[PDB]
Amino acid sequence: TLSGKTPLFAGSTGGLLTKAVEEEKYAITWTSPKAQVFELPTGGAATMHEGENLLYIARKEYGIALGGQLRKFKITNYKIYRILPSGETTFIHPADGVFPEKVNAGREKVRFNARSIGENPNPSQVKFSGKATYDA
Amino acid sequence: SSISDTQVYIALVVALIPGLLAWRLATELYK
Amino acid sequence: NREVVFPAGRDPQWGNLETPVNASPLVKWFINNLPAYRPGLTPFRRGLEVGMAHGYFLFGPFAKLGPLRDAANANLAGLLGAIGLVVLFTLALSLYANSNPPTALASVTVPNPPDAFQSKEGWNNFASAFLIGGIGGAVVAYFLTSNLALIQGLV
Amino acid sequence: NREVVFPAGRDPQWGNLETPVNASPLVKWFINNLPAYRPGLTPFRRGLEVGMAHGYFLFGPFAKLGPLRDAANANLAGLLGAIGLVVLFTLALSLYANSNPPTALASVTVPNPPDAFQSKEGWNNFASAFLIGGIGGAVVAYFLTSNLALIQGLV
Amino acid sequence: SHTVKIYDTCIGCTQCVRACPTDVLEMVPWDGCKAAQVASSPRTEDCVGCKRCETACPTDFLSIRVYLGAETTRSMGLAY
Amino acid sequence: DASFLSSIFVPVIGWVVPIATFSFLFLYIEREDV
Ligand code: CLA
Ligand code: CLA
Ligand SMILES: CC1=C(/C=C/C(C)=C/C=C/C(C)=C/C=C/C=C(C)/C=C/C=C(C)/C=C/C2=C(C)CCCC2(C)C)C(C)(C)CCC1
Ligand SMILES: CC1=C(/C=C/C(C)=C/C=C/C(C)=C/C=C/C=C(C)/C=C/C=C(C)/C=C/C2=C(C)CCCC2(C)C)C(C)(C)CCC1
Ligand SMILES: CC1=C(/C=C/C(C)=C\C=C\C(C)=C\C=C\C=C(C)\C=C\C=C(C)\C=C\C2=C(C)CCCC2(C)C)C(C)(C)CCC1
Ligand code: SF4
Ligand code: SF4
Repeated sequence: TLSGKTPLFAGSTGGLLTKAVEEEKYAITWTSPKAQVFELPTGGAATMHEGENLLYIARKEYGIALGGQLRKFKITNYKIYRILPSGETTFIHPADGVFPEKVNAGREKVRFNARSIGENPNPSQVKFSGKATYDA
Repeated sequence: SSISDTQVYIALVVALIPGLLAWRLATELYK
Repeated sequence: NREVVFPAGRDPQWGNLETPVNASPLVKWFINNLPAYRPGLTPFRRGLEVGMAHGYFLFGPFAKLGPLRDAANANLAGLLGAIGLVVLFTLALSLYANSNPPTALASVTVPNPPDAFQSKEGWNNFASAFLIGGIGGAVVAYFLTSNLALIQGLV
Repeated sequence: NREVVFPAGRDPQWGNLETPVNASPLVKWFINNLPAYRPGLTPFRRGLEVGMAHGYFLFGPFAKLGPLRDAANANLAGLLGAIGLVVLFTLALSLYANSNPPTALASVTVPNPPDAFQSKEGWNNFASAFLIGGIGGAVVAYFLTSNLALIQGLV
Repeated sequence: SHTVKIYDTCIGCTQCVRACPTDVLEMVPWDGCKAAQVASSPRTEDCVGCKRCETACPTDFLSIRVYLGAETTRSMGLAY
Repeated sequence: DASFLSSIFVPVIGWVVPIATFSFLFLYIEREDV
């Protein structure tokens, strides 16, 4: 599914546990101009390869911490995948193809409230109704 | 000195009545 | 001079290391040949051996350290205390069986745990075997402790 | 104020009534988790628990009411009576098994009996287990009554 | 998951999207501010609830709010 | 002469009620039916 070389480190005990085989698993891919040393989110030092890299991780936050670190190495082509135990690989970051800090067309407003927050109703007005005060 | 064996046995048999009623009420409150 | 600690499965991404403690052939021999992992055993045979070993040693703390350890019935008190722990352990195993338990894990030392511990029926078999073996092991420890005088005929 | 007695499965044509004695959730809890009907058991595990309980209670009337109940040999005669009757029961179970028996019936209380009691091999495994459980239950009742003076003396 | 909602006092300075450790937030086109952009939270199932976006928000009380809700494996941040 | 009831009820309250109660509650909180 995913093409890449595992970075060079002698293994840690901070890697990925039984949740990977039973619940969900993440992968990060990036390419590097040269081979250089980076820090794992699990702890420890590892050498990335000159070329395509692949590093399986337990949480998505590990991949976004690593992708924030890879920007210091001037590497902005990183991709984060979500892998299920069925083998289902889905592409989540960046999902649109553009990083979320930049505006891209085709994105819609999700969970936008067209009022200020002091204009939310009282909790007693929404009591027993099954809705929250901040809904809609 | 104290009460007899018959009175303790009768009180246990009577205490079976709020035991059964408490079982029914606690199950009704859950239901 | 060569490296002795390795990542397991030749994959460093796992939270695993192959060490002398973890992956010695002597360690992997001893662990894989316990009745919890010895290949070719029914759940009852595994439990029966586990129970005999456990009821055997659990006699000792109850017999030598209990409240009645200075009385004439120290060994009988240790026997009954061991049987009470074996029954409580059987109850714990039956509760563990009935709760739809999660799968037994493979590891560096043991790459394949048995199918005895993958199902409710195998765990029920294991637990009943642990009860029988545990009572047998506590009884044999009581019997060898109360009859040390037969070594006088060995002399 | 409402009706408490119903036809079973909402079909009045079967020779069946759901009554409080028949279909209480407490009664349906208790009968369905008796080892004859409890889910997650092999036929050996069912026969072993059924045997244990029956040997244990069948120790009683032989020991306390038999011919030797006033002798010093009372509890051992009761043990031998319970073991002989457990063996006769095991012989009856094996004859029932080897007769190619009919299938176990579901009822109002048990919606679905186990597949253990549907063939000959499940009954033979049950009877083999019932023998072991019965002798063990009779022996444990024998030791808990014949040594009941010492067990009270440990207190 | 947690609920992250964006109110209309946004100025589109994109700081919540940058602060977010789990990629919940993104910037979408808009016309109610000078920067012509609001923040949006489509991936609230990845939200752990750490509220770095509320720390990052410059408006007087919070164009963005996180309302802590039901807990999952992702929202609790478990690697196991 | 009902003082023998304590040697029944105090072991029941201390062992039988906790084991039965915690066994019910453990299998109930792990159950996925209701
Ligand atoms: C935590 C420390 C501790 C320790 C060591 C003890 C020790 C003891 N207590 Mg005590 N007690 C304690 C805390 C402790 N107590 C506390 C906190 C309380 C609460 C108030 C009590 C209340 C209490 C009462 C009321 C009584 C005792 C009694 C006893 C004695 C008998 C226990 C028995 O039957 O063994 C049971 C032990 C086991 C079944 C297993 C023990 C674990 C084994 C030995 C370790 C195995 C690990 C092994 C080394 C690893 C093997 C690896 C393998 C690969 C080889 C013993 C001296 C009784 C007595 O008469 O005192 C003299 C008694 O009546 N205790
Ligand atoms: C039908 C009535 C009846 C009864 C009650 C007895 C009773 C007895 N006879 Mg006897 N006998 C009878 C008829 C009867 N006999 C007849 C018709 C003959 C033919 C001539 C004999 C010939 C005879 C001889 C030759 C001897 C006895 C002996 C005995 C005693 C011991 C037998 C024994 O161990 O039982 C064993 C009993 C069982 C294994 C089972 C008991 C049944 C249990 C208790 C039923 C419980 C049902 C329960 C309530 C349901 C539970 C519900 C559940 C939900 C919990 C006992 C007092 C012996 C003795 O010494 O006399 C004192 C003796 O030597 N009898
Ligand atoms: C390896 C090693 C070790 C260890 C060891 C051990 C820990 C031991 C243990 C041991 C033990 C722990 C043992 C056990 C034993 C047991 C036995 C000896 C038992 C037997 C039993 C029996 C035989 C029974 C039978 C019976 C009866 C009687 C009745 C009925 C039932 C039955 C059948 C079950 C050490 C650490 C030192 C060091 C290193 C090496
Ligand atoms: C529910 C109920 C009831 C009933 C009751 C009854 C019916 C009971 C029974 C009881 C019984 C009836 C019990 C039993 C028990 C038993 C046991 C306790 C046993 C054990 C055994 C064992 C442990 C053994 C083992 C062994 C040995 C030792 C040797 C080898 C072999 C073997 C392994 C087998 C009534 C009506 C009151 C009321 C309501 C509720
Ligand atoms: C070897 C091994 C291991 C380790 C372990 C260790 C190193 C230790 C532990 C330890 C332990 C595990 C211990 C425990 C102990 C316990 C005790 C301490 C008990 C006590 C008890 C009692 C005292 C009771 C009594 C009684 C009875 C019996 C009946 C009724 C009455 C009463 C309740 C009183 C493992 C897991 C990794 C795995 C497998 C193998
Ligand atoms: S709470 Fe955390 S994960 Fe959620 S939107 Fe804010 S910064 Fe992102
Ligand atoms: S920090 Fe606040 S005002 Fe700025 S883009 Fe984010 S939600 Fe809008």
